Amino acid sequence: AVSDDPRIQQVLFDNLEDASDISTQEEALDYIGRLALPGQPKEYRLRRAEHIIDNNLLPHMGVDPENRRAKAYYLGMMALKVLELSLGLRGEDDKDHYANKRLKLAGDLLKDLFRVAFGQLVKDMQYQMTKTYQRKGERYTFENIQRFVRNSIRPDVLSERIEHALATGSWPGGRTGVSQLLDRTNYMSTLSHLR
Amino acid sequence: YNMEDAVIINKASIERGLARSTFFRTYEAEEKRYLGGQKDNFEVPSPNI
Amino acid sequence: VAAQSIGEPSTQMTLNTFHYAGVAEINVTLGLPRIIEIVDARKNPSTPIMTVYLDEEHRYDRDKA
Amino acid sequence: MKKVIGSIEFGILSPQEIRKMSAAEITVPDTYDDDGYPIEGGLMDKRLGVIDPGLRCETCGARAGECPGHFGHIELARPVIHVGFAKTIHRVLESTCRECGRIKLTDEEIEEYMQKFEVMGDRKGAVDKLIKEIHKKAKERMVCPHCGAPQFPIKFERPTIYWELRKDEEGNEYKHRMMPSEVRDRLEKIPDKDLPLLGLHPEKSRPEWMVLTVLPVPPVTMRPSITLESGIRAEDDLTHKLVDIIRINNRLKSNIEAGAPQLIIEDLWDLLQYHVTTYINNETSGVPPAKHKSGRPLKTLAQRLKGKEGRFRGNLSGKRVNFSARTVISPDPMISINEVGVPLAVAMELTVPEKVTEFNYEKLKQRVLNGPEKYPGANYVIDPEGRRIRLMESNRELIAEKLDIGWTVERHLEDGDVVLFNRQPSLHRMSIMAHRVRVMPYRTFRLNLPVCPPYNADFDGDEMNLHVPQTEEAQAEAKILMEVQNHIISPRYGGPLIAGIQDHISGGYLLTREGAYFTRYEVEQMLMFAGMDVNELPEPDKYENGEPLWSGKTIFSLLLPDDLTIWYRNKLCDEPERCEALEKLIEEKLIPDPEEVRKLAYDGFVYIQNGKLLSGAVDKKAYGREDGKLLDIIVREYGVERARQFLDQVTKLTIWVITHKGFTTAIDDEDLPQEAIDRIHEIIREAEEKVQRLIEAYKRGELEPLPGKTLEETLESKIMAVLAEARDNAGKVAERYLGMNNHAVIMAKTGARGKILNITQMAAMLGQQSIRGKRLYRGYRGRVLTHFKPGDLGARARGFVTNSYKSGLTPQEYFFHAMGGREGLVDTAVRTAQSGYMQRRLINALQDLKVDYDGTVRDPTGIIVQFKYGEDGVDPMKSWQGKTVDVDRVIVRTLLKMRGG
Amino acid sequence: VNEFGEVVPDIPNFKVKFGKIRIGQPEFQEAQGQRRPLYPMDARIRNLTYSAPLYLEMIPVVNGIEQEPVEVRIGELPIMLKSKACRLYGLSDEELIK
Amino acid sequence: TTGIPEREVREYLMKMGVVPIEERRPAPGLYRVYLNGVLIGTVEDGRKL
Ligand SMILES: [Mg+2]
Ligand SMILES: [Zn+2]
Ligand SMILES: [Zn+2]
Repeated sequence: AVSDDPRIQQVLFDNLEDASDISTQEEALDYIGRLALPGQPKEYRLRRAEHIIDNNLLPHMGVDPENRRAKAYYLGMMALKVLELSLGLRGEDDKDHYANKRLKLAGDLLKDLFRVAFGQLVKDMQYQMTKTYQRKGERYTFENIQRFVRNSIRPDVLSERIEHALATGSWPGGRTGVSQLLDRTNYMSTLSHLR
Repeated sequence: YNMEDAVIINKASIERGLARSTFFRTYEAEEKRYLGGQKDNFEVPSPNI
Repeated sequence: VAAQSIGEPSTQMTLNTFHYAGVAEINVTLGLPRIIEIVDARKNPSTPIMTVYLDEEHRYDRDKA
Repeated sequence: MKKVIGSIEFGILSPQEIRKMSAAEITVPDTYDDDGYPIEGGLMDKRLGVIDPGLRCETCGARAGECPGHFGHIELARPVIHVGFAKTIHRVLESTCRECGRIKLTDEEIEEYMQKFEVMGDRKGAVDKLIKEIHKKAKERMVCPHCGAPQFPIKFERPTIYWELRKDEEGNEYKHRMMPSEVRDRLEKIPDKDLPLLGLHPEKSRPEWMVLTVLPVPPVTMRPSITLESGIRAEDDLTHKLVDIIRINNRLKSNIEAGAPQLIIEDLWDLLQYHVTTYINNETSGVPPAKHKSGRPLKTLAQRLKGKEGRFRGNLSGKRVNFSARTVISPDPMISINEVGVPLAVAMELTVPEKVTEFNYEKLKQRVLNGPEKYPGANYVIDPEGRRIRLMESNRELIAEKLDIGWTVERHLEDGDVVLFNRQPSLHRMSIMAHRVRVMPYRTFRLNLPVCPPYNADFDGDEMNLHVPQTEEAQAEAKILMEVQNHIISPRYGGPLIAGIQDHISGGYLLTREGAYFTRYEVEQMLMFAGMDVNELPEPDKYENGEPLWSGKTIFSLLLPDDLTIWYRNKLCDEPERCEALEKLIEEKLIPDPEEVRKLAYDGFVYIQNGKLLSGAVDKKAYGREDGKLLDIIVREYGVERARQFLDQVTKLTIWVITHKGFTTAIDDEDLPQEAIDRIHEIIREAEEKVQRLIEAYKRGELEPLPGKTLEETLESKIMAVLAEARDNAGKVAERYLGMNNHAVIMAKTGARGKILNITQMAAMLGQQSIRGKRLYRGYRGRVLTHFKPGDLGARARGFVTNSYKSGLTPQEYFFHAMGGREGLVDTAVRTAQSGYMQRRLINALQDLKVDYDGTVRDPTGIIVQFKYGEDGVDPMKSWQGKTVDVDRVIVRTLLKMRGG
Repeated sequence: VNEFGEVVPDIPNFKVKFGKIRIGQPEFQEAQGQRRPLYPMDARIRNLTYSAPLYLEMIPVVNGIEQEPVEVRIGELPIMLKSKACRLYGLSDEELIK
Repeated sequence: TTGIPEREVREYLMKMGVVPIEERRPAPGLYRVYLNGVLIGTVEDGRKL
């Protein structure tokens, strides 16, 4: 999967021979939950690695255990790049070149804000409806949800969480200084501040 | 009186208009409503203590 | 007064012609960070040099130096 | 009767002491309770401290305002190991033998280590080595000399539990737990004679007191109850944890004394051990922080005295101060070198106490009568009792009656009060200097221009602060020891620091050039502008051909005293032979006639003889911030007070000529004719073609590479040297053609905002453009900008500007110049950062040293750092360029004054 | 909104399907609800928040069959000035002055 | 840049001659075409495409 080129291929049998003989299959998966949590969790051992592999290794390709098989091929290709440079094949990518730098402007940032806020609403809406089932029991049949809904939204929730995060400049992700107050002295400044 | 970055300005020129400018500020006194039911009431404070 | 007189020129420690037109001494870490290294102990220090002079036979001849 | 603090002797509080210094036993575990009538019988004001509007205390009344809190105690039912001494307790326990009290050493061994205790009684560092050797030697033994050795088990530690791997059946090694009671009863056997052989004291710090038996309670005043919004009492952390102590304590005594199920004692004991550990230090090791029901960790004692933001750097060692002002500065060279202008608005908000005695009684009566409004008024009056009476409200007449000597009036600042001045950052020593107040109408501080190298100030909005000392001892001290005139020479190097700046130097040149004939009207007008005050001796009119008029040298000569003989070559010379034709006529004669060859003068060899400037011209070798050997000599030979008048009168003189004579710079000052322009152009063509030839040599593999560097770097190294010559070669052409008699080069050669390098950089090549050493490499994959062909290492491609600032930069070249200009911007703000921290190190290491009267530098522990200061004995503020007395100067000076007559 | 889609509750009858969002016009209801149009100049002077309502339709899916989508507001989203949906878009010079 | 959905892109290249990953050696095959870092397909002649 890495490469069919013989010169590059001869530098991988070494690495292969040293470790693949010691660890068989699926026991490395066991070692993750071992190394993660020190203290006997026997059942939990396998399952912790599932959490770690799926929620950390390349989450842009997938989150289910079936998606692993795809990242597999992907991970190989990434590794290849490293090995050839030690043999000399390319020229180190300078990270200040504007081809590999992209700006996330005001549009895309506000999406990340709206997503978390809308998530909190849906979660608060679920709990409320459940806490209205035991004390009210049965109402009119097809108009159960059609009233359960409106009583259990309290709209102010989504609204406030949008303002207070944008007006203080401390976003939920951890970034700060996202919003500044528009510097208004002498026309040239405002126009300059917008860019 | 102009050494090391100072500048001398014609007196008459100031006095006829050059570089005159105005500063502005604005205050925002509101009317808070306490939860207990009382309110502020903007009245001339009665000469008391 | 000894502390202040030695800590004042560090502020006025501007550049020099770092790329001189010379050959022999090369990259000896001049500037303000040099002063910091001698003021501290540090067994290790970056780019050491030792100077060797010669006696009265090797003093004026290329093949013997 | 008003003593001062001699010493401080630290130690350990004994249980015995804690009972007398306690005011009451705290027993009720509660706080206030509730919203009205806050008085309990345990932890609150049970003769402990007052905080409420209720006067009750321990008999002394003494309301909450100004009432030092009193301590309490808690009689702990069982002994408790102090966490802070744990590590030391180990050193004591496993180094001595149980039941006896001996240090497990024979008498002989003990006897001889006594003699190492008197020889080491001052150096804390080298005694710690000797304690640990005893420590290490005792730990590896099992044979006490006073119990016959019955097999001594070994101790354990970490974090606060102890064990002993004994034997009891036949060969077992069970781990018997250790209780504080057990430990305590074993330490009281160690006799008092042995504590010096350990790390303790017999009277101040007994070892058994390390096991806490009584806990002293902090007073009420140190435990304030902050309020949250407006009705919530967010209790203090100390109070809560103390309350927690009494709640477990109270159940403890009742639960063991009545029923004894044994099991409870084990759990309850360690919890108390756990709990006390948090009170001493909440950030301890191995101890879950006991928080309040909110998530906020409690800051106990070890987070109170310290925790990187406690009470040394925060409120003790640094404060804002009173009696100050802060504003912008603007220049005015018409006041004396030490005076300062204070805006009249600031003068009325700052006062000084005066203490009327008998000779200024008349003056002050008028001041206090004038009230707080007019300028010579007053604000307060202080009676001998101490109550300050404010002169504002409705009348000031009845105050200004018979004043009665001994009172004190706070008058506004008048002309002559001493005031300091600060720039802030206070880098060198000279940044705070005492000035003399002069008051003028407007709103800036006026600072005389030569005092603006020491502050390192400019004038584009920089702000300065001024504070006014008050007490008579302090005020006097400031005027005698810190005034400006005592600081013309800098302690860093042997040279003058306060001197002429930009216009002062350049104007001095125009006044003293060959042919500066000033008509009679001007001379007369300018001696009245420079303070000096002469009688009817302008005399005698050197040239009367055109009109009766005056040579420039004689007007300048009216300032130097009548005996200064000095001679030195200066910067403006350009003909080393004509200087030397005159250099022998001073040696072999020492007093010639002025007429022969001194009137065959040069413009660069300053010759002054007995108060008369025969030959030479004045530039930055007389005045100025760097070395000037005229102002220098006049402060050594003729005290300090003379120098300020000579400095002051030179300034106002030199300015008056420069103003009335005209000193502009136009745009034609940088212009060269057509022939000289073509001369530069052929140089840039050849230099480019030389670089091309080297590149072609690199391609064909005939390189001939330099020794050290690799082939790729040899190419670059050769190229940079080729172009640096070509830029400087163009500069030689610029220093050759445009004459020395225009108003721009004049500024460059004398030293008044000059460098010949930038005047040439305005009419010739700029040169290469570098970034921290290498040439421009950072760009696209194979080139710098996208306007050149990929793979061009040529001169023009890799950043070499050919056009000057006059003719104008092209788009490629202009962008290259920006890359070189950002370098200077970034650096200057970064270099300051490392300097400031570095200075804090050396100040906090050397501030203790003083010079004793016998000339010896001693540190505060009497360890002599240097026999005869600084390789004796001349102070760097008064020494001559590293040397001392200077025999070469003294000989010529005294021999000339006597032989000349 | 297409990522969440369907979700819970623990009672197996009900469900809620997420429909389509429409973005209204900038309006505000003060004390004693009276919906009136808002302009930017008026908003900055009295401490308001220049925003527009967000309306979502939710589909009660009982036992599998759909019977009645209901559109219900959720709150207020801050609209950028001189953007597309804000009332100042493609307005003539004389009307901006007025 | 504004933004364009990945759908219309992928198809249009593929329809025009992009040879899917199922055929590669690859090196040395005069290949590797990338779409936002995602290695999808190969082609035949570089200058042509
Ligand atoms: Mg400044
Ligand atoms: Zn008291
Ligand atoms: Zn014994």
